[PDB]
Amino acid sequence: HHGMASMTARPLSELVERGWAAALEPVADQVAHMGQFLRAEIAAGRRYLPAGSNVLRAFTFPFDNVRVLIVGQDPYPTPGHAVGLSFSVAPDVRPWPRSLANIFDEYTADLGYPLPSNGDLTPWAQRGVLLLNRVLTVRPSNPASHRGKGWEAVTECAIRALAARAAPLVAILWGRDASTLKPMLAAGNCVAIESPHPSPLSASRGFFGSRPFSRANELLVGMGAEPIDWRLP
Repeated sequence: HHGMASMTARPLSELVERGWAAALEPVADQVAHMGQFLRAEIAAGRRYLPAGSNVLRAFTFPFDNVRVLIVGQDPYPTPGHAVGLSFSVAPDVRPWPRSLANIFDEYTADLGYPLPSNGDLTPWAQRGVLLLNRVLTVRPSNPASHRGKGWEAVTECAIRALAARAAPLVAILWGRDASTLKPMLAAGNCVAIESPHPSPLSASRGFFGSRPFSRANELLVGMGAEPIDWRLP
């Protein structure tokens, strides 16, 4: 079994991939502290999402290959939806969360691809996209309930570590909150794509028509980097 126990007891090198373990070394104490927090939650008769083994999932793909950042706020509050990658759901989830449906609509309009068969964004993560939530856990059906609990330092470290590399980075920033992250990225070889959030509350205010995927690839090519294969089955 993998989860909060490993977060408290095991070194980062045993939790995340090698590049990420080095990049996140400054928040090694904080990850341990978050394990403690989750241990305290369970003791008090509360649950958290996603599964323990998925909390740090975004950092289980090669740090050296990350070329695009997509930031979310916190995990889906619907139990079974959050899988440790921002916006992603398990391949069996139907229908997908409305935010993801909106992302996929723009995906089809921008790229001309057919609608994906399922809501699993793992291929993006396997191809160099960091699907990072700012807060990595949440109490079921209680959005933002773990905000300010200590995850912010960890995910800030991830962002700043990425920016610290010489390599080009495209940051796709959806919503007002994600926009306030620009200062974290300013020291790097980075370009931001900014739009309203794909949430139904704000998607039709400018997310649709924003074409973030083709734009990200254009910017990467311009910066001399490999584009992302955005194609989903």
